[PDB]
Amino acid sequence: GHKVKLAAITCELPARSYENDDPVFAAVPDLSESWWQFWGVNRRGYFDPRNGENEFSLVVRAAERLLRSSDTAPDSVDMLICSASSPIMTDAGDVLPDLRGRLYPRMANVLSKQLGLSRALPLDSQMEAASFLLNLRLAASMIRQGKAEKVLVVCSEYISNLLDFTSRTSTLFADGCAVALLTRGDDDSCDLLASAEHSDATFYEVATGRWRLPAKPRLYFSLFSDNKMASFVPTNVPIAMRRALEKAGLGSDDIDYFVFHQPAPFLVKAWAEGIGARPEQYQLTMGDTGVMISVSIPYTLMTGLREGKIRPGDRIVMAGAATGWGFAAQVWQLGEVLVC
Amino acid sequence: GHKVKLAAITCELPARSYENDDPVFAAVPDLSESWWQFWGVNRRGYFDPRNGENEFSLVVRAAERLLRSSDTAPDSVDMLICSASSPIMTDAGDVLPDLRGRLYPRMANVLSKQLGLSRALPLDSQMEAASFLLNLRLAASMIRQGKAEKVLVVCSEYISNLLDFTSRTSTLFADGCAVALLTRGDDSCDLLASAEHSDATFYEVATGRWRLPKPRLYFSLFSDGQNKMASFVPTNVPIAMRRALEKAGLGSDDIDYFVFHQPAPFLVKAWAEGIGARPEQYQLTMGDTGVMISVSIPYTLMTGLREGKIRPGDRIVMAGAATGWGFAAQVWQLGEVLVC
Amino acid sequence: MLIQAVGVNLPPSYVCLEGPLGGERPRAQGDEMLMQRLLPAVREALDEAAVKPEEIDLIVGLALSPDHLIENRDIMAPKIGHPLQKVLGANRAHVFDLTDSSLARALYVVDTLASDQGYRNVLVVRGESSQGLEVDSESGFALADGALALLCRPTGKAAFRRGALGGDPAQEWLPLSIPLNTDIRQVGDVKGHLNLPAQPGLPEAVRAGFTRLAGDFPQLNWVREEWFGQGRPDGRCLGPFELASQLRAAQRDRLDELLLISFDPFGMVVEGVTLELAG
Amino acid sequence: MLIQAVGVNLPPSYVCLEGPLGGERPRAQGDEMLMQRLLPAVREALDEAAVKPEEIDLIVGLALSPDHLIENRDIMAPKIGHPLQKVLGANRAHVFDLTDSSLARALYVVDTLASDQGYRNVLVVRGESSQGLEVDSESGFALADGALALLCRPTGKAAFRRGALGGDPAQEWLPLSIPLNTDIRQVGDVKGHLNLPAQPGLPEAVRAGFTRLAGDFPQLNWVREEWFGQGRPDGRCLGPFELASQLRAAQRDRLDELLLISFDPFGMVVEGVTLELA
Ligand SMILES: [Cl-]
Ligand code: NA
Repeated sequence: GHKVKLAAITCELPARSYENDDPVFAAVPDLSESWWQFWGVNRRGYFDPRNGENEFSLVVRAAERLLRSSDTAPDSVDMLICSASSPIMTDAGDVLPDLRGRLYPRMANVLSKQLGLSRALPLDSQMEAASFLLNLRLAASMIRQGKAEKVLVVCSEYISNLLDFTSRTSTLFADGCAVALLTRGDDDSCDLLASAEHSDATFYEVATGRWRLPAKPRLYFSLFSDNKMASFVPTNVPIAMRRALEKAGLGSDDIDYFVFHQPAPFLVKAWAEGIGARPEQYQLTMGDTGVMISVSIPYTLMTGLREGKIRPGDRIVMAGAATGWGFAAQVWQLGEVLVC
Repeated sequence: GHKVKLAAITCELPARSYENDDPVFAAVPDLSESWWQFWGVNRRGYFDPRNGENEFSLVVRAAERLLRSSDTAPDSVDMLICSASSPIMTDAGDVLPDLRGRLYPRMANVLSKQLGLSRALPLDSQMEAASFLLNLRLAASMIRQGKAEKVLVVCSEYISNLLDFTSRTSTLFADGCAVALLTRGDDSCDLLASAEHSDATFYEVATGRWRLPKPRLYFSLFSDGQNKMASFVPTNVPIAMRRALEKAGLGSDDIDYFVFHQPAPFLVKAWAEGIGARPEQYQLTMGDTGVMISVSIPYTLMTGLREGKIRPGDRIVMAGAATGWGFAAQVWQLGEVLVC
Repeated sequence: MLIQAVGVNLPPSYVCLEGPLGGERPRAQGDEMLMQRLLPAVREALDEAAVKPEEIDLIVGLALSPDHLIENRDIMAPKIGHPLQKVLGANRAHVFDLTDSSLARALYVVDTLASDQGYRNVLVVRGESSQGLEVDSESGFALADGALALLCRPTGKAAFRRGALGGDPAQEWLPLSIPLNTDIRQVGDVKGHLNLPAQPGLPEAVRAGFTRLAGDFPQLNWVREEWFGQGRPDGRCLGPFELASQLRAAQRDRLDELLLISFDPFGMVVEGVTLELAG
Repeated sequence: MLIQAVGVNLPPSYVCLEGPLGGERPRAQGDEMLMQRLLPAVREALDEAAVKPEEIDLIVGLALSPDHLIENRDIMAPKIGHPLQKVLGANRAHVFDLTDSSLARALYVVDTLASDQGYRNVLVVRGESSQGLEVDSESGFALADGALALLCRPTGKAAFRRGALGGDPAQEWLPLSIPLNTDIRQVGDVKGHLNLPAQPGLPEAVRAGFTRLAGDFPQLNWVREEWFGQGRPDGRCLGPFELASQLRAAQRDRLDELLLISFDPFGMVVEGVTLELA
């Protein structure tokens, strides 16, 4: 049982920010304050590939920064775990310079070569919006069992190249990247105390990506009356949190702060209220970034650390839901985290 | 042709009221304050047939009360126009005393004989939640063209016997009846203009289907985002209002008060904003009644009259949407209306 | 009301039922549904008139059938006018349904509404695919299955009459009712039952009602619905769908005006509407 | 990691492609989709191990196919693990996907996560129904179609090695890539193209990589994936699906332990995982 240290974290957002009234949304059906209130969105970024911004370039930038700042030699990284929800990747840097639009490979193989991570086992995982939690979870098990001493975790969401700016859905989602470093801890000050993950496929078909002619993947909605989940909405996230807390031998009251996925304010609140979290024990961050799929969680974690909401020695719960559907929660005892 | 007078109106609601926490909802998934606030519902009534309340008996009560109170002789009614959204009728009074649960006949053929409306042409119409407006419209055209002098209009909604009390949707809908009297005017009151249109793009989204353990609500949305209505939500109701206002040679500023169908606070607000209606120029009435399909509009009209929000000489717009989908708006100049 | 064009589509199978209210009537088979039959009737009329679906201002439906309306045979609401509007692309139309109304009555009311709204192209449709209703085995009463499409141009000039039945004045006529099936166990079970009590003088009483009503417009040729086989060649009758061949005969004979007469079995009355014909 | 059972379901139709990376491989036909083969493979494994769907703690999917996954042939996401959970009634499972991972790497990672979480029954599935990808006509490279199901019990004791390819150590092997089809006009157009350049020494370099890696566990018998037809009976090869008949041979021979060796054409490496047998 080695201790797992969350050592460092950083994010890289798009340079450009877009308001709700921005002309990018001209072909979107007219929307009111009711829509904006409900989803809690004010502004969001989109990558501009013409100014060198994409899923790969911004990760390289963030990862180089984090590695330099945390004094991590590229050679010392034992594993690299990447996620990206879009089925399409767009750039392979200096590694595969001629390759453009692609399905495969995924990021880790390519990124590890680009960064010089000469010992890193590359892995690309998918759990949509919960992928940052999955990746921490994988990293932690490896550290814990002595199979890695340093793990780099990456989530990169370039969703804007797929958004249909004639649709209302386009106003909800946005781009971003996050990178974290996990290490074998020296002392007790940082550890992953417990986690719980579960999935429920009852409503699998409700939100799918499909290849659609005008031609690219698109979001498709399917609801038919012609069964409910074992646990009803909005309890799945709270159930995951309760399981994790029980496994850690803790209660809600033992927790200092909470970090949630950020799909909508009423849903986050519902999750918080389900576990007994008070409004001052978590943040809503979708207002400034939009919904960044897997990147909302780590952006939210980073925000809380940076703003002093989450302090060294705090116990936190991180939790979220994902399409498919999937649910993940983690109970961390945090030490000092380098925000870079 | 002739001027159309809205002479009298009444409603009959169920005797029993059901709170949001009522055990009738025990098998419904737990809902929070967020849901109740969003839908604007606090309580609602359901007919109790065991104690003689149903779609017919309450209409008979209300109609007898209205005819007495308006000093209207049964033989003076030239047309009776009825709507009921449920395919199942349950009571034919003294007219067909042995007939219980039935598909046909519809209400007017029976109600006319029960009430002694011995000169009334019976008609049963269907435009779901917009049926009150359709019927006022049919009535008004008959009066205007000199083909009737007095028209009795009925909407009666017994939906609670069809609701699925394992489902969240069951918390939104409720039972009720309305009766109105229209007459040849002169000349304080008139129907200035109307507009009606329909869009079947999303026909299959909300249907009634025979379901073994009898009709049940079925939902069925399958979309890409690419197949929208020619006019996007939520502009269909505003478009109907505008078309009506234009036919009447009026603008929004010429209107004193607005009466809307009552599906949810956000949607009513969207419709109001779409046409220029300010928040204090209409009421939200779903709070103590729930959504009563065709009966929400007349109940709202009546409430506004009764509470002094709408008064003699006021110009009003009545408007709403219905499943199918259908949209209707009316511009009235109202004289004095008997609320009974 | 001016009739621009008419479309009809009847099942190929005629089925005989015995009884005083019996006859040989068209019957939809197996899992046939009303749209299959309605859509071509509608298209026949739109093609004859050269009216495009986008030019239709109003669609008004009349169909008792509690199921077998559309592809999903279990759907009963909203009513058939709405999927019709969808399949046609009738994107300027208003849609509503007049339930158990007679056709004459519907045409009168529609003429009135539509002329007053200034509409130019109005589609009135009448159909049945009645597998979901049990026939009346005691009387022999059944609905004719089929589809009739009337493409109209309103005038607001249609005259209307609602009359009593003929035969014996002292006779109390017992109406059609359609009770709900209270024992729906399987899929394919009927949803209701046709209940029209055996009344052997009823066919003739309706016909005498028709003649009385026609007497109010002695200047007009008339066309009528035939809901009963008693006294008719081979007991054959088409219900409201009988109207189609009569309306076509009328145009061929160059009539400009006519009287159209319906039987309403719910009210046990006859109803007439005066119509113009295209030409 | 202990292998409790294995299930396999391959198309009966084979297609031969010429080239130095060619061979004769199973190919899904017409409208066929992955679930049609995956579900029986999974059931086969559950039945062999006597494990019920509700006893599955984890489902981990590996499938490159960008469409032809489930009944709606145009769905690519979420990935196949999710509808698999649904059609199985695997109501206790956590589900995720490991993308372009090799099987050996996936088993190691899963062993690690799953033993750390106390899971007892873990399903790893690998499949393809590749009609949505254009084959590499120049090299003859294609993916084998079919489904493999591994029902596992984690131990956390699986050992793992990632090794270089053999042959010329200065040779820069050109990896597999799958570019997006930029000219998708019609229904049934491919969504991407398999691109593995013609490299005639590659099969032998992979074999030499296998042999070197096997030397890290010299007392273990080994099983391996066969991605190329070169040198194989009939020129036929089953890709990762070749593993099934070999694992079954091992069970027949009563082996307690073995080394499983994958080839990763994306990374151009070979990867091995040590496994226990039921
Ligand atoms: Cl790599
Ligand atoms: Na008589």
